[PDB]
Amino acid sequence: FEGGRSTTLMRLPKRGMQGQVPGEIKRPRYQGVNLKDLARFEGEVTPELLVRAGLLKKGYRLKILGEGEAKPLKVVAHAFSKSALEKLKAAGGEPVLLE
Amino acid sequence: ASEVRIKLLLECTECKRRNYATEKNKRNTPNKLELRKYCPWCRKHTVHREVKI
Amino acid sequence: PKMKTHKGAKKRVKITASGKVVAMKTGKRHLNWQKSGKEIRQKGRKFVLAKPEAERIKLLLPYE
RNA sequence: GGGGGGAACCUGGGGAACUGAAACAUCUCAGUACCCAGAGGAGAGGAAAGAGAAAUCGACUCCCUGAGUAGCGGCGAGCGA
RNA sequence: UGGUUCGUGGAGCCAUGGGGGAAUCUGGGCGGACCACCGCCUAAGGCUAAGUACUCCGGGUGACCGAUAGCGCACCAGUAC
RNA sequence: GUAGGGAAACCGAGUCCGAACAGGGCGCAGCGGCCGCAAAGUCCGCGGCCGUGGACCCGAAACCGGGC
RNA sequence: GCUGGGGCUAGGAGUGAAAAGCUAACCGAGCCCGGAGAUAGCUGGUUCUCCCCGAAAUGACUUUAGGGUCAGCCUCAGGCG
RNA sequence: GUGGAGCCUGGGAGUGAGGGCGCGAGCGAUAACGUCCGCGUCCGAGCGCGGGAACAACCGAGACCGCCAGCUAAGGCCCCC
RNA sequence: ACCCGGUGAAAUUGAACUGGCCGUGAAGAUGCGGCCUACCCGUGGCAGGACGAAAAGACCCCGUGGAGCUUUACUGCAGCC
RNA sequence: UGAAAUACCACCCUGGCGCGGCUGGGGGCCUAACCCUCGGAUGGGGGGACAGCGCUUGGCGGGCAGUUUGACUGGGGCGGUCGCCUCCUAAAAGGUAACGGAGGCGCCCAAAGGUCCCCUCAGGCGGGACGGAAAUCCGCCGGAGAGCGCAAGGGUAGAAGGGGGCCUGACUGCGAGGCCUGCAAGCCGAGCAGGGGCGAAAGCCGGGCCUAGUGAACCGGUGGUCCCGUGUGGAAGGGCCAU
Ligand SMILES: *C(=O)[C@H](CCSC)NC=O
Ligand SMILES: [Mg+2]
Ligand SMILES: [Mg+2]
Ligand SMILES: [Mg+2]
Ligand SMILES: [Mg+2]
Ligand SMILES: [Mg+2]
Ligand SMILES: [Mg+2]
Ligand SMILES: [Mg+2]
Ligand SMILES: [Mg+2]
Ligand SMILES: [Mg+2]
Ligand SMILES: [Mg+2]
Ligand SMILES: [Mg+2]
Ligand SMILES: [Mg+2]
Ligand SMILES: [Mg+2]
Ligand SMILES: [Mg+2]
Ligand SMILES: [Mg+2]
Ligand SMILES: [Mg+2]
Ligand SMILES: [Mg+2]
Ligand SMILES: [Mg+2]
Ligand SMILES: [Mg+2]
Ligand SMILES: [Mg+2]
Ligand SMILES: [Mg+2]
Ligand SMILES: [Mg+2]
Ligand SMILES: [Mg+2]
Ligand SMILES: [Mg+2]
Ligand SMILES: [Mg+2]
Ligand SMILES: [Mg+2]
Ligand SMILES: [Mg+2]
Ligand SMILES: [Mg+2]
Ligand SMILES: [Mg+2]
Ligand SMILES: [Mg+2]
Ligand SMILES: [Mg+2]
Ligand SMILES: [Mg+2]
Ligand SMILES: [Mg+2]
Ligand SMILES: [Mg+2]
Ligand SMILES: [Mg+2]
Ligand SMILES: [Mg+2]
Ligand SMILES: [Mg+2]
Ligand SMILES: [Mg+2]
Ligand SMILES: [Mg+2]
Ligand SMILES: [Mg+2]
Ligand SMILES: [Mg+2]
Ligand SMILES: [Mg+2]
Ligand SMILES: [Mg+2]
Ligand SMILES: [Mg+2]
Ligand SMILES: [Mg+2]
Ligand SMILES: [Mg+2]
Ligand SMILES: [Mg+2]
Ligand SMILES: [Mg+2]
Ligand SMILES: [Mg+2]
Ligand SMILES: [Mg+2]
Ligand SMILES: [Mg+2]
Ligand SMILES: [Mg+2]
Ligand SMILES: [Mg+2]
Ligand SMILES: [Mg+2]
Ligand SMILES: [Mg+2]
Ligand SMILES: [Mg+2]
Ligand SMILES: [Mg+2]
Ligand SMILES: [Mg+2]
Ligand SMILES: [Mg+2]
Ligand SMILES: [Mg+2]
Ligand SMILES: [Mg+2]
Ligand SMILES: [Mg+2]
Ligand SMILES: [Mg+2]
Ligand SMILES: [Mg+2]
Ligand SMILES: [Mg+2]
Ligand SMILES: [Mg+2]
Ligand SMILES: [Mg+2]
Ligand SMILES: [Mg+2]
Ligand SMILES: [Mg+2]
Ligand SMILES: [Mg+2]
Ligand SMILES: [Mg+2]
Ligand SMILES: [Mg+2]
Ligand SMILES: [Mg+2]
Ligand SMILES: [Mg+2]
Ligand SMILES: [Mg+2]
Ligand SMILES: [Mg+2]
Ligand SMILES: [Mg+2]
Ligand SMILES: [Mg+2]
Ligand SMILES: [Mg+2]
Ligand SMILES: [Mg+2]
Ligand SMILES: [Mg+2]
Ligand SMILES: [Mg+2]
Ligand SMILES: [Mg+2]
Ligand SMILES: [Mg+2]
Ligand SMILES: [Mg+2]
Ligand SMILES: [Mg+2]
Ligand SMILES: [Mg+2]
Ligand SMILES: [Mg+2]
Ligand SMILES: [Mg+2]
Ligand SMILES: [Mg+2]
Ligand SMILES: [Mg+2]
Ligand SMILES: [Mg+2]
Ligand SMILES: [Mg+2]
Ligand SMILES: [Mg+2]
Ligand SMILES: [Mg+2]
Ligand SMILES: [Mg+2]
Ligand SMILES: [Mg+2]
Ligand SMILES: [Mg+2]
Ligand SMILES: [Mg+2]
Ligand SMILES: [Mg+2]
Ligand SMILES: [Mg+2]
Ligand SMILES: [Mg+2]
Ligand SMILES: [Mg+2]
Ligand SMILES: [Mg+2]
Ligand SMILES: [Mg+2]
Ligand SMILES: [Mg+2]
Ligand SMILES: [Mg+2]
Ligand SMILES: [Mg+2]
Ligand SMILES: [Mg+2]
Ligand SMILES: [Mg+2]
Ligand SMILES: [Mg+2]
Ligand SMILES: [Mg+2]
Ligand SMILES: [Mg+2]
Ligand SMILES: [Mg+2]
Ligand SMILES: [Mg+2]
Ligand SMILES: [Mg+2]
Ligand SMILES: [Mg+2]
Ligand SMILES: [Mg+2]
Ligand SMILES: [Mg+2]
Ligand SMILES: [Mg+2]
Ligand SMILES: [Mg+2]
Ligand SMILES: [Mg+2]
Ligand SMILES: [Mg+2]
Ligand SMILES: [Mg+2]
Ligand SMILES: [Mg+2]
Ligand SMILES: [Mg+2]
Ligand SMILES: [Mg+2]
Ligand SMILES: [Mg+2]
Ligand SMILES: [Mg+2]
Ligand SMILES: [Mg+2]
Ligand SMILES: [Mg+2]
Ligand SMILES: [Mg+2]
Ligand SMILES: [Mg+2]
Ligand SMILES: [Mg+2]
Ligand SMILES: [Mg+2]
Ligand SMILES: [Mg+2]
Ligand SMILES: [Mg+2]
Ligand SMILES: [Mg+2]
Ligand SMILES: [Mg+2]
Ligand SMILES: [Mg+2]
Ligand SMILES: [Mg+2]
Ligand SMILES: [Mg+2]
Ligand SMILES: [Mg+2]
Ligand SMILES: [Mg+2]
Ligand SMILES: [Mg+2]
Ligand SMILES: [Mg+2]
Ligand SMILES: [Mg+2]
Ligand SMILES: [Mg+2]
Ligand SMILES: [Mg+2]
Ligand SMILES: [Mg+2]
Ligand SMILES: [Mg+2]
Ligand SMILES: [Mg+2]
Ligand SMILES: [Mg+2]
Ligand SMILES: [Mg+2]
Ligand SMILES: [Mg+2]
Ligand SMILES: [Mg+2]
Ligand SMILES: [Mg+2]
Ligand SMILES: [Mg+2]
Ligand SMILES: [Mg+2]
Ligand SMILES: [Mg+2]
Ligand SMILES: [Mg+2]
Ligand SMILES: [Mg+2]
Ligand SMILES: [Mg+2]
Ligand SMILES: [Mg+2]
Ligand SMILES: [Mg+2]
Ligand SMILES: [Mg+2]
Ligand SMILES: [Mg+2]
Ligand SMILES: [Mg+2]
Ligand SMILES: [Mg+2]
Ligand SMILES: [Mg+2]
Ligand SMILES: [Mg+2]
Ligand SMILES: [Mg+2]
Ligand SMILES: [Mg+2]
Ligand SMILES: [Mg+2]
Ligand SMILES: [Mg+2]
Ligand SMILES: [Mg+2]
Ligand SMILES: [Mg+2]
Ligand SMILES: [Mg+2]
Ligand SMILES: [Mg+2]
Ligand SMILES: [Mg+2]
Ligand SMILES: [Mg+2]
Ligand SMILES: [Mg+2]
Ligand SMILES: [Mg+2]
Ligand SMILES: [Mg+2]
Ligand SMILES: [Mg+2]
Ligand SMILES: [Mg+2]
Ligand SMILES: [Mg+2]
Ligand SMILES: [Mg+2]
Ligand SMILES: [Mg+2]
Ligand SMILES: [Mg+2]
Ligand SMILES: [Mg+2]
Ligand SMILES: [Mg+2]
Ligand SMILES: [Mg+2]
Ligand SMILES: [Mg+2]
Ligand SMILES: [Mg+2]
Ligand SMILES: [Mg+2]
Ligand SMILES: [Mg+2]
Ligand SMILES: [Mg+2]
Ligand SMILES: [Mg+2]
Ligand SMILES: [Mg+2]
Ligand SMILES: [Mg+2]
Ligand SMILES: [Mg+2]
Ligand SMILES: [Mg+2]
Ligand SMILES: [Mg+2]
Ligand SMILES: [Mg+2]
Ligand SMILES: [Mg+2]
Ligand SMILES: [Mg+2]
Ligand SMILES: [Mg+2]
Ligand SMILES: [Mg+2]
Ligand SMILES: [Mg+2]
Ligand SMILES: [Mg+2]
Ligand SMILES: [Mg+2]
Ligand SMILES: [Mg+2]
Ligand SMILES: [Mg+2]
Ligand SMILES: [Mg+2]
Ligand SMILES: [Mg+2]
Ligand SMILES: [Mg+2]
Ligand SMILES: [Mg+2]
Ligand SMILES: [Mg+2]
Ligand SMILES: [Mg+2]
Ligand SMILES: [Mg+2]
Ligand SMILES: [Mg+2]
Ligand SMILES: [Mg+2]
Ligand SMILES: [Mg+2]
Ligand SMILES: [Mg+2]
Ligand SMILES: [Mg+2]
Ligand SMILES: [Mg+2]
Ligand SMILES: [Mg+2]
Ligand SMILES: [Mg+2]
Ligand SMILES: [Mg+2]
Ligand SMILES: [Mg+2]
Ligand SMILES: [Mg+2]
Ligand SMILES: [Mg+2]
Ligand SMILES: [Mg+2]
Ligand SMILES: [Mg+2]
Ligand SMILES: [Mg+2]
Ligand SMILES: [Mg+2]
Ligand SMILES: [Mg+2]
Ligand SMILES: [Mg+2]
Ligand SMILES: [Mg+2]
Ligand SMILES: [Mg+2]
Ligand SMILES: [Mg+2]
Ligand SMILES: [Mg+2]
Ligand SMILES: [Mg+2]
Ligand SMILES: [Mg+2]
Ligand SMILES: [Mg+2]
Ligand SMILES: [Mg+2]
Ligand SMILES: [Mg+2]
Ligand SMILES: [Mg+2]
Ligand SMILES: [Mg+2]
Ligand SMILES: [Mg+2]
Ligand SMILES: [Mg+2]
Ligand SMILES: [Mg+2]
Ligand SMILES: [Mg+2]
Ligand SMILES: [Mg+2]
Ligand SMILES: [Mg+2]
Ligand SMILES: [Mg+2]
Ligand SMILES: [Mg+2]
Ligand SMILES: [Mg+2]
Ligand SMILES: [Mg+2]
Ligand SMILES: [Mg+2]
Ligand SMILES: [Mg+2]
Ligand SMILES: [Mg+2]
Ligand SMILES: [Mg+2]
Ligand SMILES: [Mg+2]
Ligand SMILES: [Mg+2]
Ligand SMILES: [Mg+2]
Ligand SMILES: [Mg+2]
Ligand SMILES: [Mg+2]
Ligand SMILES: [Mg+2]
Ligand SMILES: [Mg+2]
Ligand SMILES: [Mg+2]
Ligand SMILES: [Mg+2]
Ligand SMILES: [Mg+2]
Ligand SMILES: [Mg+2]
Ligand SMILES: [Mg+2]
Ligand SMILES: [Mg+2]
Ligand SMILES: [Mg+2]
Ligand SMILES: [Mg+2]
Ligand SMILES: [Mg+2]
Ligand SMILES: [Zn+2]
Repeated sequence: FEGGRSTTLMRLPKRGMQGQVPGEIKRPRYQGVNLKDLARFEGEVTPELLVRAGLLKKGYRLKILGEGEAKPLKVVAHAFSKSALEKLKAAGGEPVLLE
Repeated sequence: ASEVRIKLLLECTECKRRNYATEKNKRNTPNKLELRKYCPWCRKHTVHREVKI
Repeated sequence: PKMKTHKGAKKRVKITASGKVVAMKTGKRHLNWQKSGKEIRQKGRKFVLAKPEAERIKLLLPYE
């Protein structure tokens, strides 16, 4: 409240899709985990394992991002960034896209 | 702006998109305005013609 | 009970990663025919709310 | 066999206003207060003409969470799965 | 018109005061206007423990009160007035 | 909490605007000898203040419901 | 005309040879209990001690003007130097 | 120039009725213990202390406590004193 | 009414050891200054003062307070077409 | 002789009726619903498919209901005022009040915009048919007292004034850095890219000598975009850009 005048907030304009009934469109969601967050794993990383380890959150598909250095692992992810694909490939890694 | 000095749009005569808003005095300038203006869609200078706002 | 998110702010405003508040520039909703391209163009960007108004808004968005 | 009673609780039939929106009418308060009918040791609900996206689940009730999310809103105050 | 988060909104769904008014599975309802496709379910009869609520009543226990406190009442109080 | 940017599709240490390899907005980043401390962050306690409730206490004139 | 006894009409309602009169000793809307701790940007009031610092009564906007929001001015913690 | 100076981040405010005086203007009547701004001051919050007979804001002066010690300030030094 | 025997209230009330003048003071002083005047305590009387008592001014203004009333204010509702 | 040859056939335009269909209106009568009535009631009389009543349409509607009915203000009312620009007050930086002293704005310009080229005023005196204080012409003087759309102020001919040619930068995408400032706004802006205008070129051009000519957000319209699209493809509806 601002003493009766139009407030700072109500004078800014709205922007963007706000949605409408019946609500949120159900669509697949992706969380990104970086190569740096994978160095603690030996062998084969999967969405199961990362969800356990407190990295990936439940109800999210797994996308590998490129911050960090790639370790020669068999990584099974729903999606990969371009940098994550180059780094992992050029390091003895096995990218396994899936659905 | 007024009743004799009206607001108007310039429509690119090639891709039919309105790129500019401007004004004229339709008593002094009854003819539709024709002005070469740069069209961002055609990415070239193009003839633009007055359409109604 | 728990705080409710002010939906007017949620629909106008974003809290950036470092905790600034960004909004759209006011003044290009209408009456634009005689505004230069510079005015239209610059009013099409986001800006950063002054600090006193940003703190008040962020309090209205407790679960962002 | 019914009638009438029972502190609260319950279901159904009706159903305000102050107040809040720093005025006010939509909105809020609230299907709350209260009136009435009925029930019982509980009452309601209940065995999909369901959910809703999972090629999935599998009556209903109740707690936690989902979530102040989705949305609803003089897109205001607020309301809210 | 009501119910739902849904205030007419693209407004479906559930309910129904008024008008019109079917079919019996190759029948019908739903998946948020509508249409196709693909699926889910079987309306217009009824019943159904438990887990849930409450505290007139009994008991147990308090980093509850201790006669201006604690129930309005420790006492012949819903009394005297 | 560990990723952000974008209305979004989406991309991602970037991203958005853009025709751009332009420019800009918003983002991105340990001390001492591998042991040790420390630190994101998060949990609980304590304290200040804020939001919702009567919300520091007492006070209207009034409005509404059901009765007398 | 006055008067006893027996009756009927009441709260946005009665009754009124009309005064907004009267409706149980205050009626421009009775009383009681309830919503209820209504709301009161107003007035009042706010309880032990010591120590350090220490304001303002301006600006902008405000159905604002004895009320607010931000800035100014006070204080505390951490940092800089 | 090391000061209860300054700058940065953050927690907590209060204030948003001022008033007197000096100087500078406006309004007023070269009126008001008038009114409205500007610079400054004091009272406000120093209604603690000395002087001005008495007396917030004029002169002197910023009260941590004690002393039956000394110097000064304004102002005083015939008596009240 | 007064005096004696019997019985014996009240509003009000910061405390009081409660004079006049001329000044001063928030602008009308028993309470400050200066001067004047004044032995202690009552009883019957009078009302000039204690800005005497009573009643949180009815006038007046202010509150985005209330209520009654009006209309070609707004928006509804009964009713009527 | 036709713009249009004539017979018959045909599809049709403007009409006119005859039949058939669905429709909708009025009028007359009937009785049996419904309503009223009748000492007699499965009946008689009257009204009559109207009226009443149900759902729905629009209308009149202080009879009643909820409310609104601004602020500033040398008390309130009445009057005046309310945003923006210019000058003064304003105490030679900026800022600075009163219901202090004076004015103006709510537009306008398709050139009154860009660039290149060229030109220089007002006024005074003298000369000149109609012709005047002032029309147009000539000479001399004349630094700006003219002009710059409109208030005022600043500025200005070493042009911002007057004339002409070609033009549309009255750009698209950005924007270092600042002015101002409580916020939000407002203002100035070099430079880079795209594609242009003018110029031989240097260069200039993102409207106008400058400061008034204005309105946050919500709600909705239109043109694009093709971003979302409630099982899926579409669509409905949104988003974004422009207005
Ligand atoms: C003026 O006469 C006033 C009237 C009071 S009652 C109308 N008197 C005192 O205020
Ligand atoms: Mg306003
Ligand atoms: Mg959303
Ligand atoms: Mg334009
Ligand atoms: Mg024009
Ligand atoms: Mg584009
Ligand atoms: Mg036109
Ligand atoms: Mg709640
Ligand atoms: Mg909103
Ligand atoms: Mg946003
Ligand atoms: Mg727009
Ligand atoms: Mg316009
Ligand atoms: Mg312009
Ligand atoms: Mg422009
Ligand atoms: Mg601009
Ligand atoms: Mg753009
Ligand atoms: Mg917060
Ligand atoms: Mg918060
Ligand atoms: Mg959350
Ligand atoms: Mg009974
Ligand atoms: Mg019973
Ligand atoms: Mg109940
Ligand atoms: Mg019910
Ligand atoms: Mg009920
Ligand atoms: Mg009712
Ligand atoms: Mg209400
Ligand atoms: Mg109300
Ligand atoms: Mg409330
Ligand atoms: Mg209110
Ligand atoms: Mg209020
Ligand atoms: Mg009100
Ligand atoms: Mg209300
Ligand atoms: Mg409501
Ligand atoms: Mg309530
Ligand atoms: Mg409700
Ligand atoms: Mg049980
Ligand atoms: Mg049961
Ligand atoms: Mg069955
Ligand atoms: Mg279920
Ligand atoms: Mg199955
Ligand atoms: Mg089954
Ligand atoms: Mg969650
Ligand atoms: Mg609400
Ligand atoms: Mg809601
Ligand atoms: Mg609702
Ligand atoms: Mg509700
Ligand atoms: Mg529900
Ligand atoms: Mg509905
Ligand atoms: Mg509902
Ligand atoms: Mg509804
Ligand atoms: Mg609906
Ligand atoms: Mg359907
Ligand atoms: Mg149905
Ligand atoms: Mg029905
Ligand atoms: Mg079937
Ligand atoms: Mg079928
Ligand atoms: Mg159905
Ligand atoms: Mg379904
Ligand atoms: Mg569907
Ligand atoms: Mg189903
Ligand atoms: Mg079944
Ligand atoms: Mg059923
Ligand atoms: Mg049962
Ligand atoms: Mg049960
Ligand atoms: Mg309990
Ligand atoms: Mg017990
Ligand atoms: Mg016991
Ligand atoms: Mg005890
Ligand atoms: Mg006792
Ligand atoms: Mg007791
Ligand atoms: Mg005792
Ligand atoms: Mg006690
Ligand atoms: Mg008891
Ligand atoms: Mg008691
Ligand atoms: Mg007892
Ligand atoms: Mg007794
Ligand atoms: Mg986002
Ligand atoms: Mg793009
Ligand atoms: Mg870039
Ligand atoms: Mg970048
Ligand atoms: Mg950067
Ligand atoms: Mg910690
Ligand atoms: Mg706080
Ligand atoms: Mg409460
Ligand atoms: Mg209270
Ligand atoms: Mg509190
Ligand atoms: Mg009311
Ligand atoms: Mg009322
Ligand atoms: Mg009643
Ligand atoms: Mg009675
Ligand atoms: Mg009688
Ligand atoms: Mg009689
Ligand atoms: Mg009698
Ligand atoms: Mg009687
Ligand atoms: Mg009667
Ligand atoms: Mg009666
Ligand atoms: Mg009443
Ligand atoms: Mg009543
Ligand atoms: Mg009446
Ligand atoms: Mg009489
Ligand atoms: Mg009584
Ligand atoms: Mg009584
Ligand atoms: Mg009486
Ligand atoms: Mg009376
Ligand atoms: Mg009276
Ligand atoms: Mg009343
Ligand atoms: Mg009433
Ligand atoms: Mg009353
Ligand atoms: Mg009475
Ligand atoms: Mg009584
Ligand atoms: Mg009661
Ligand atoms: Mg009750
Ligand atoms: Mg209540
Ligand atoms: Mg309360
Ligand atoms: Mg109260
Ligand atoms: Mg009120
Ligand atoms: Mg108040
Ligand atoms: Mg009090
Ligand atoms: Mg007090
Ligand atoms: Mg200190
Ligand atoms: Mg100090
Ligand atoms: Mg003031
Ligand atoms: Mg100040
Ligand atoms: Mg002020
Ligand atoms: Mg006011
Ligand atoms: Mg006032
Ligand atoms: Mg006022
Ligand atoms: Mg006061
Ligand atoms: Mg006030
Ligand atoms: Mg403040
Ligand atoms: Mg400071
Ligand atoms: Mg601070
Ligand atoms: Mg420090
Ligand atoms: Mg220091
Ligand atoms: Mg200091
Ligand atoms: Mg300091
Ligand atoms: Mg300081
Ligand atoms: Mg600071
Ligand atoms: Mg700070
Ligand atoms: Mg504090
Ligand atoms: Mg505190
Ligand atoms: Mg204050
Ligand atoms: Mg104020
Ligand atoms: Mg002052
Ligand atoms: Mg001062
Ligand atoms: Mg003043
Ligand atoms: Mg003064
Ligand atoms: Mg004085
Ligand atoms: Mg003076
Ligand atoms: Mg002097
Ligand atoms: Mg002046
Ligand atoms: Mg004189
Ligand atoms: Mg004065
Ligand atoms: Mg004076
Ligand atoms: Mg004076
Ligand atoms: Mg002063
Ligand atoms: Mg004070
Ligand atoms: Mg002093
Ligand atoms: Mg003093
Ligand atoms: Mg003093
Ligand atoms: Mg004082
Ligand atoms: Mg004194
Ligand atoms: Mg003294
Ligand atoms: Mg003194
Ligand atoms: Mg003295
Ligand atoms: Mg003196
Ligand atoms: Mg003095
Ligand atoms: Mg002094
Ligand atoms: Mg001196
Ligand atoms: Mg000291
Ligand atoms: Mg000292
Ligand atoms: Mg000496
Ligand atoms: Mg001396
Ligand atoms: Mg002397
Ligand atoms: Mg002497
Ligand atoms: Mg003496
Ligand atoms: Mg003496
Ligand atoms: Mg002596
Ligand atoms: Mg005697
Ligand atoms: Mg005696
Ligand atoms: Mg006696
Ligand atoms: Mg007494
Ligand atoms: Mg005393
Ligand atoms: Mg004494
Ligand atoms: Mg004496
Ligand atoms: Mg005495
Ligand atoms: Mg005496
Ligand atoms: Mg005086
Ligand atoms: Mg005196
Ligand atoms: Mg005396
Ligand atoms: Mg004394
Ligand atoms: Mg004295
Ligand atoms: Mg004395
Ligand atoms: Mg004396
Ligand atoms: Mg004396
Ligand atoms: Mg004397
Ligand atoms: Mg006597
Ligand atoms: Mg006497
Ligand atoms: Mg006497
Ligand atoms: Mg007397
Ligand atoms: Mg007497
Ligand atoms: Mg007297
Ligand atoms: Mg008095
Ligand atoms: Mg008197
Ligand atoms: Mg008195
Ligand atoms: Mg008194
Ligand atoms: Mg009172
Ligand atoms: Mg009073
Ligand atoms: Mg009174
Ligand atoms: Mg009166
Ligand atoms: Mg009055
Ligand atoms: Mg007054
Ligand atoms: Mg009043
Ligand atoms: Mg007010
Ligand atoms: Mg009022
Ligand atoms: Mg009323
Ligand atoms: Mg009333
Ligand atoms: Mg009604
Ligand atoms: Mg007939
Ligand atoms: Mg007939
Ligand atoms: Mg017949
Ligand atoms: Mg018949
Ligand atoms: Mg007949
Ligand atoms: Mg008959
Ligand atoms: Mg008959
Ligand atoms: Mg008949
Ligand atoms: Mg009919
Ligand atoms: Mg109809
Ligand atoms: Mg109607
Ligand atoms: Mg009316
Ligand atoms: Mg009325
Ligand atoms: Mg009527
Ligand atoms: Mg009435
Ligand atoms: Mg109004
Ligand atoms: Mg109003
Ligand atoms: Mg006023
Ligand atoms: Mg005033
Ligand atoms: Mg006046
Ligand atoms: Mg004045
Ligand atoms: Mg006066
Ligand atoms: Mg006055
Ligand atoms: Mg007037
Ligand atoms: Mg204003
Ligand atoms: Mg304006
Ligand atoms: Mg100046
Ligand atoms: Mg000046
Ligand atoms: Mg400045
Ligand atoms: Mg002032
Ligand atoms: Mg002037
Ligand atoms: Mg203007
Ligand atoms: Mg042109
Ligand atoms: Mg000449
Ligand atoms: Mg001549
Ligand atoms: Mg001549
Ligand atoms: Mg000039
Ligand atoms: Mg002119
Ligand atoms: Mg003019
Ligand atoms: Mg030309
Ligand atoms: Mg030219
Ligand atoms: Mg050309
Ligand atoms: Mg162009
Ligand atoms: Mg900048
Ligand atoms: Mg700014
Ligand atoms: Mg401007
Ligand atoms: Mg270029
Ligand atoms: Mg070029
Ligand atoms: Mg060229
Ligand atoms: Mg060139
Ligand atoms: Mg440029
Ligand atoms: Mg230009
Ligand atoms: Mg020009
Ligand atoms: Mg707007
Ligand atoms: Mg709105
Ligand atoms: Mg919109
Ligand atoms: Mg479109
Ligand atoms: Mg698509
Ligand atoms: Mg779909
Ligand atoms: Mg298809
Ligand atoms: Mg698709
Ligand atoms: Mg759209
Ligand atoms: Mg679209
Ligand atoms: Zn084009």
